[PDB]
Amino acid sequence: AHKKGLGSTRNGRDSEAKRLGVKRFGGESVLAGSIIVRQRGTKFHAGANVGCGRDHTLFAKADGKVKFEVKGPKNRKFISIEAE
Amino acid sequence: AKLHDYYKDEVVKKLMTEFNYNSVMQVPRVEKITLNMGVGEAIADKKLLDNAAADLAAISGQKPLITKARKSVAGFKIRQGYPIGCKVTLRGERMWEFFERLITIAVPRIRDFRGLSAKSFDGRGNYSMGVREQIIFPEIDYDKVDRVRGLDITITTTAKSDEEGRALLAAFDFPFR
Amino acid sequence: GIREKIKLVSSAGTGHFYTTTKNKRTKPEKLELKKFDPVVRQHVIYKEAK
Amino acid sequence: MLQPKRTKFRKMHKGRNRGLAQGTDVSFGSFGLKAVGRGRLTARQIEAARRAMTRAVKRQGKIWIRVFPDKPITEKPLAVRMGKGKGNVEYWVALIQPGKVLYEMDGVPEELAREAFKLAAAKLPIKTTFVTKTVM
Amino acid sequence: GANAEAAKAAGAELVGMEDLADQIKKGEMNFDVVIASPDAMRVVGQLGQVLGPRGLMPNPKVGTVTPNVAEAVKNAKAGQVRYRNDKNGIIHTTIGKVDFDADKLKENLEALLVALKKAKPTQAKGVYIKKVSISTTMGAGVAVDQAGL
Amino acid sequence: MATYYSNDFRAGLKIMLDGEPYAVEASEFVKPGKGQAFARVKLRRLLTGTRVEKTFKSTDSAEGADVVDMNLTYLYNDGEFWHFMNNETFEQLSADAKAIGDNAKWLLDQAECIVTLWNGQPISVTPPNFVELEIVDTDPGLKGDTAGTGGKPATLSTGAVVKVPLFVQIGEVIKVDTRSGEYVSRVK
RNA sequence: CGGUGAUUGGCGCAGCCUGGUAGCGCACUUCGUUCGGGACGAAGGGGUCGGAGGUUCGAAUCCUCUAUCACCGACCA
RNA sequence: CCGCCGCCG
RNA sequence: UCCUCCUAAAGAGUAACGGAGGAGCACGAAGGUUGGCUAAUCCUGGUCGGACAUCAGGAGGUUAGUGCAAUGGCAUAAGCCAGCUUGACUGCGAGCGUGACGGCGCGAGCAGGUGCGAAAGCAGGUCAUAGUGAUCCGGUGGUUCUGAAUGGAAGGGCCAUC
RNA sequence: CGACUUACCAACCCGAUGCAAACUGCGAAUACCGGAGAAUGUUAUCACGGGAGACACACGGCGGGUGCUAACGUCCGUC
Repeated sequence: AHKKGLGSTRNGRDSEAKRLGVKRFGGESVLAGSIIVRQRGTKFHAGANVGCGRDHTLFAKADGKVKFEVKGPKNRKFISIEAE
Repeated sequence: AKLHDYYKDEVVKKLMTEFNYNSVMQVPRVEKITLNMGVGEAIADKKLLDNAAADLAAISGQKPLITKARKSVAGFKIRQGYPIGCKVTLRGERMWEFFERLITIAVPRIRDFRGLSAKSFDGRGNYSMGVREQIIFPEIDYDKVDRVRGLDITITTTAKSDEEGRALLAAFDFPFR
Repeated sequence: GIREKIKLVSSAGTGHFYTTTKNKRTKPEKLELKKFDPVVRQHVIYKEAK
Repeated sequence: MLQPKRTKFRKMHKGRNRGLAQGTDVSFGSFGLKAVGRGRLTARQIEAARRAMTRAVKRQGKIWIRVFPDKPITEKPLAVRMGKGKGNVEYWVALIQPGKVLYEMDGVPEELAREAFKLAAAKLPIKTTFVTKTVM
Repeated sequence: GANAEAAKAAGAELVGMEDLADQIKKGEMNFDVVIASPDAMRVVGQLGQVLGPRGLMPNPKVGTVTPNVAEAVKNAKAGQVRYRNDKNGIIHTTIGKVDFDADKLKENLEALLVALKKAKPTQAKGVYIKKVSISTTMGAGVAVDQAGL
Repeated sequence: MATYYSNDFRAGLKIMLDGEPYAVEASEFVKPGKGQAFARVKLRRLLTGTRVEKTFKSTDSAEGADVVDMNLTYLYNDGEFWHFMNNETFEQLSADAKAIGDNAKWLLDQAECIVTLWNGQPISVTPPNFVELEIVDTDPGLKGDTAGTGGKPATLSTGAVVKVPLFVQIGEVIKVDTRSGEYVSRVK
């Protein structure tokens, strides 16, 4: 049986997936220091009692419930904590 | 300061009746006079610009600000942030003094003089002329210069049209070719 | 590859040292930064070495 | 063959042909050719149905083409095993949903247009039908 | 540019451009050291070619002859910097200071010329680093020193 | 530290083996049925440097260092050793008589010559295509009989010798070529 | 079928590696030399890199797509 | 030293 | 091997010799902080001056820029400039995120010690994700921590690090 | 130094018409995470400790890559 030659493929490279996204959802009681949202850019901005790490990682700065807002003139999403 | 007091009560009364203004803040006054020197050929030496920047120290009464390049093109072999020109912006007290020295003892010294074109308006009322020598200004000693390249003078006013600003310069007699 | 490493020797009596990278073929002079010392607990100016 | 110029990428996925069409009504011309069967039309099939239709409307008039392929189809060469990458671009198809008007025409009688789309429907793999430009 | 008027505050007399290349063509020995900066390196490298270096006037990134720090070059280099030149043999003669200076400091200046010459261990040295080190005054004294102490 | 198997270096990629470091000029690739592939790599010597011919198989690799070739500027002569000069970083360099052999006559001053830089400092010096030179030891050439082409020998100021035509006798600067070493024209 | 390195002035070849410049040898044009021609001397012209698209301040160079033409050849049954 | 030939009646 | 997007089916994860691109760095300013600023490209007018130098005005709207691919992101600007500087600092770190694990990533705040700002405050690198490899062995510096009878040192240990 | 004539191609806009995994000014159904309550289920939950097996899967429905919208083909998700 005859067998012709076969080409090559330049593609075939992908990364380890970084597990980005929302970790704690809304109305969920968290401890202080818990990561809420891992994200590349600030899809979600930091609201009240929520900080912003160097990785744009929104982390909780107090205990209480995760709250999502649509605040601001630029209609952007903030994340706050009502202190419980 | 001579033709600044001439503007206050002779030129305003000339202009309040020709275009039916209803307030004294409606008349256009000249805001600034900007002197660019687009040297251009400073790609060879830096001291050609320093000779050219010293040429504005005699025409104006202050030091020019050199301008870095905005973009970088291929037709002129320039780069980003290069001193391709130097500018003089003069306003306040000496802008009446430079306009005193221009139209009286610098404009009639232009070689092959016929007059100034009234087509040099952008529709806003900001006149811009172009001079072609350094030897029309009395401060240049005719020996320190080594280039025919001159400069341009932009007279920026606070008008809205060309006819609104043509009668503004008409009181200073502005030779009007 | 190009950017080699240096050793910031403390000019005080201690033997503590920071290390960092400096491109020698661009700015060939030494670094005289001023950081914290965990031994003397002073703010001693550090000097460049190998 | 109606072929695009400097596309975004050379090759794309296969893609399903679900959903209905969007170009339901005839807008420009007086009469149209509405498709009923769910298939696809290669870039030769639009140009072959235009040669057998521009003649029978004798050349004065105006003919529209309401579709454009802009979808590459790959094809492996002769006697090539599976795998080893994606094939080469050969032709361009248009995913024709049911309810899509293919051609339009203005400046012809109804008898001449009826014997024109009949001479172009046989050049197409999909089942088409004759319609009329409805008001509003 | 501005460094032609900012290096004058460091103590240099004749600061400029290719007008100083006419002084090179005349062979003026009023200058001994040449210091430039990497924008007028097209002057010495194209006009002072032969006369600059059996002239031996230096313009190196090997040495610190041409930095872009031309304001703060000659605040100490015009004062106290003595330049190390090569010879065909083993010898590297330098210059000591005025006789009536602090002689305790000069013996540490000779001791801190050891750390400068051992700062480059060219890494292809032979048996010794320093064999004979003698500091003479001008033409009379002979003082044999040691390489270790 | 780099690695280059026989499917990698193809043209203008230096290799290092024992040494001296060589250079690939041109090569072919044969992938024959039953057996291992090879490559008729026509190498080029760099130091002496005439030629070497090897037929590398699929194994093995070779160290690639150094590659660096760049424009220099000759300006200095003293005893034996020579020097050059950069225009992109302005760094000094030292040359030897080993790097100048059968080339030291043509380059005179401020020439745009190139060298090959490898581990301190050169390997060889390549003179430019055209240099201007002057004859000082040349007879006052008569016309003669002469019935044809010729053409008198001229001893050059650098110690070389070229064949010049009749109209240049004493102190006439001329430009020639350095590939073959013949007269082409006179600068005016 | 695959893979790899080329195409640069009429022609043959550089330069690419490591980006700011397009050459060299003939051929060709004019003059001198000869009674004239060839050859030899003097002066000079000639293309802007197969085509297209990227990268970049800037591309003959660095990448990609086809077009064209050579060399490696279609292995175990 | 070098210096080739000069269309066919 | 690592990074961006799609395939991946609206949390995450998800394969193929599936479609596409990049990385094996750079920087002592391009970091920290304070203060100030807002583009691209066309249009008009204007010495040399032209499709494109700089100047003046408007339309226009972030289609610009971000040391470097790609998505996400940013006007309070992370985009640009300047003054002053080294927080690119030591010992920790409640907590969780992600991995079979080795590991990786975020971290309020405390203690000591600085920087800038009048002050509130911010800074344990750079807008973020690529710029990197486990151990063994071996080398340099420090620290009586051990040190084969004792007193030392050698060699080991800890820490910084090649 | 002045250019007029001008069956021919054509940008930015206006109006209409389509297309797209690597387009998004809109946007479900399900799935997913978090709380409360009712009924039900042999704690089906999680944390440890002992001992394994297994890491060649296959077919069909749905959603796809690839292949010729070929295969009882191949590669994933979910049942």
